Amino acid sequence: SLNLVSEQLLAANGLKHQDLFAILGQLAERRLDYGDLYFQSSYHESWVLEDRIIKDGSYNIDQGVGVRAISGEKTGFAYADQISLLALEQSAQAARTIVRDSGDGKVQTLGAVEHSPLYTSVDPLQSMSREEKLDILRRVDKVAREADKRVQEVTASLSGVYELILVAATDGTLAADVRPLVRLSVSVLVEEDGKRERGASGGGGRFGYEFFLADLDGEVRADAWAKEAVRMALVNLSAVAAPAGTMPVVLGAGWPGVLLHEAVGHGLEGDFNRRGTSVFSGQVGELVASELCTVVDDGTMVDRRGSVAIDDEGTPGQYNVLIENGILKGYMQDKLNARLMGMTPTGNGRRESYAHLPMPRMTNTYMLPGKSTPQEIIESVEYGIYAPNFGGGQVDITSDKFVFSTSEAYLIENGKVTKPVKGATLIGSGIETMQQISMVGNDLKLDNGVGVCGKEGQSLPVGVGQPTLKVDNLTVGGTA
Amino acid sequence: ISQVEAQRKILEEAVSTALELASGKSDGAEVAVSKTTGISVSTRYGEVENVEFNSDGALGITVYHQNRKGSASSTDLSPQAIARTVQAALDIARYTSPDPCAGVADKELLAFDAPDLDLFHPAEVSPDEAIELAARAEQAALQADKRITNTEGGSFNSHYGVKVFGNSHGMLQGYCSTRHSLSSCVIAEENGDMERDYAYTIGRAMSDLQTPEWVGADCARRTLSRLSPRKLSTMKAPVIFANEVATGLFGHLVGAIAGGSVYRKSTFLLDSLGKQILPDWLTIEEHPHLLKGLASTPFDSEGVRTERRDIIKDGILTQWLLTSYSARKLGLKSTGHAGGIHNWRIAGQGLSFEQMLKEMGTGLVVTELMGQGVSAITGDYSRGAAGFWVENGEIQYPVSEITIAGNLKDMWRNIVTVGNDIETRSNIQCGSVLLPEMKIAGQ
Ligand code: NA
Ligand code: NA
Ligand SMILES: [Zn+2]
Repeated sequence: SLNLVSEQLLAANGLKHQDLFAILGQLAERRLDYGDLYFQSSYHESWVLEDRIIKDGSYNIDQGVGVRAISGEKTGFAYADQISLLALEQSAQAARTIVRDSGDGKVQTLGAVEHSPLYTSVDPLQSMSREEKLDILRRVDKVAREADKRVQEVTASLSGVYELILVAATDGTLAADVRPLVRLSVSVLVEEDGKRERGASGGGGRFGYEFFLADLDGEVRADAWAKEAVRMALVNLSAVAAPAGTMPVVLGAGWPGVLLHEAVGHGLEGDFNRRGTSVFSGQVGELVASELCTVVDDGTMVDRRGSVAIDDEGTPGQYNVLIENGILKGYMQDKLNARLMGMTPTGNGRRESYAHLPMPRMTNTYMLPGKSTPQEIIESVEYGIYAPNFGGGQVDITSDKFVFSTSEAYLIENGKVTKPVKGATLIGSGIETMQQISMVGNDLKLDNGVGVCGKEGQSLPVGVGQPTLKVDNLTVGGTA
Repeated sequence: ISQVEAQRKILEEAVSTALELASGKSDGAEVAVSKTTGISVSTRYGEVENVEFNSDGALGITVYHQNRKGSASSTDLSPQAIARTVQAALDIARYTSPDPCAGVADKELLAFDAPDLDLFHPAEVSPDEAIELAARAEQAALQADKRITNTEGGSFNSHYGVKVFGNSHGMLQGYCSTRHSLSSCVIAEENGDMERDYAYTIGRAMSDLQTPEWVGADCARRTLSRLSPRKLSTMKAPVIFANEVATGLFGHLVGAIAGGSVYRKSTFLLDSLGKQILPDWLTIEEHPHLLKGLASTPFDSEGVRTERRDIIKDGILTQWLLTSYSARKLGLKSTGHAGGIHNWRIAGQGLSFEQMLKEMGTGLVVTELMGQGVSAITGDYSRGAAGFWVENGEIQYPVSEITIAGNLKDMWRNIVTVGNDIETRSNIQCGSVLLPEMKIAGQ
């Protein structure tokens, strides 16, 4: 990857290795712990089907360089939407003004090392023909409409990104990545006797569009997802008022792992903990979850949306155990916060683009499976909720309050799943909720490739996952 | 002033170049460009933390041929990059399907001679000057009370922008704007419970901002008020949406009356045009041409003129919020809402916040909401809340880890009053709002 990316980002823009030396040298005129240059080019395409036709398409291009100068707690940062020597010089000269004092100028020699490949370098935009891409959307439309007569509207979209990145730093880091990302989304509207509801499905990952035509449990994946959006819509159409108050909640496997993303994930990002602003600050070695819970953030999963072959600081993705048998083991880091905490980078230094600062961020966050069957978990509840699907969530990491909102949910009555109920926001304290996890299923899965995480205005692709699990007490925001 | 006039010339030329390149190969085209420049700084314990120099540029084009559309964008505005962008959009439009509602906005609706709304009030603020404002705000918060034990810092932002829009009916208009803001956010602790809150000031001119010391005082006040909350028991009670969240309560209306939602039948207000959906005394005024307004605009994102309208008049829904495409789907004309709404104003009904507490007597004041939890198609509402419990017309204690639930149709229709404590830093500006009952889920 490095030679191929270097040819596209550096050589093609009149830059050599020695220009990297010169610019890093300009930063190192000042008293800095670290400086870096981050180069990026990306290409985004989208296609949208609605009203049985190919309604829209887009093609979006960006490129640029971002330059950081860091001293202790401090960062100076400037960037440009072009890759050139002048853009690098102007950005370095602005960023380094963070400190006036002279430095010793002693940078480490630039030197790349190998990392495990986690996804193809084949451009997904060019690897499939335009009509074959549009046939995916046409097939989703046909299947969804054929699934039930009550289907009145279908919106199906395909998105693809191809991104090249290169990072060079004063600590000697020299690293590159080639990042594909595709997503298929489906939304359907159903109507019956004047009542309307919506349902959605989709997913993707770091590969080409052929994934959407591959097999999923004996059917074509795009077809299965088309049928899932309809099924979801019809459940919602039948749903009755959700109960209100504190009760047992059984969460399904996969995307309900939003629980972990909100309840512990953000709270374990090293920036909050270095500052002391997270409820988890200073709690390494303490019981922060039930003894049944092992939570990992894993940047190493081949082909997954949330994975990072390198992070945006050039650190290869890692399997990081955050909580082990309920005990807090550590935090997700970037280079800045790791230095200030006396810790090491973990492969969690991520930025939305060259025009944004990296910070500690999640990759794929999930709970390891346990011994219970999903059926045993459901049978243990006399009255509660079963929630196999969610929309999003949110967390206050200081007060340790989080929310997440159901997208498919049911009553459990006498150990059996019964009536579908309307969307409800669930709320709890993160630590207290994790300590209430009394059963952990043997059925781990991750989401289909749909996660978007927002922190400080920067949106990133992430994964979540878990087996089926039981939270003994959780507050359900129903009306009934 | 000269940097921005240099940019404005370049941007106008980029629009004209893109339109000319498109004109021979398309029946219509729309081009939008922008450039935003400025600084963003932060402080930690009164010392500089981050200094970020911002410079963002953008060109987007949409072309139409045989009622087929295609779009492309680039942050590179070189002639060769513009040519590639135009070609990319034209190539897409060869493969999309004909859609008769798609196209350049109607010529008769375009702001060919757009009004000057006085949005541009530049300041030469140096990074060191910016750091001092942020530090002053943060320090004022930190020194307020000994329970303030940590910080998320002070922040100052100052930016100027230029936007130009043109299309194939011959519109080419642009305008400049500025925005400055100052904030701080601190953490307080009591008996092992931490809470965080923030305060801010925002305006188009620096001389419209509150002082740093005001921001810090407000930050500390808000943060300390959060300490030692209770989790309420599950109940039905009246609810006041404090001004800062009441604006968002009316904000849910935007999605519900958007033309895109209406023509797709994906809104719970589909059959409500001309019906009384709010109290008969409540009017929502839209004021797109307010001088210096935070959401004032001389034209929408399709170049369509923006107009003074009463969206709700005496409780009655008077119109949808339409764009060119959704208007055409409904057999109507655009109302100038491409890119959203442009300053909503809802007058108070005479009561202060204190008087609203007394009127309510016993109930919940919500000051912060969390999560999504609002169904566009049904109006069902379920959000996480923090705020205060009120009894005897007096705040008793903060509350958190609760939800509030209902349905927007009922919530809006049965509003009791709206206060004179108007939130003035937002697009939608109103006071606090009293609802007679919601379901509070807790213990
Ligand atoms: Na490896
Ligand atoms: Na033409
Ligand atoms: Zn997140």
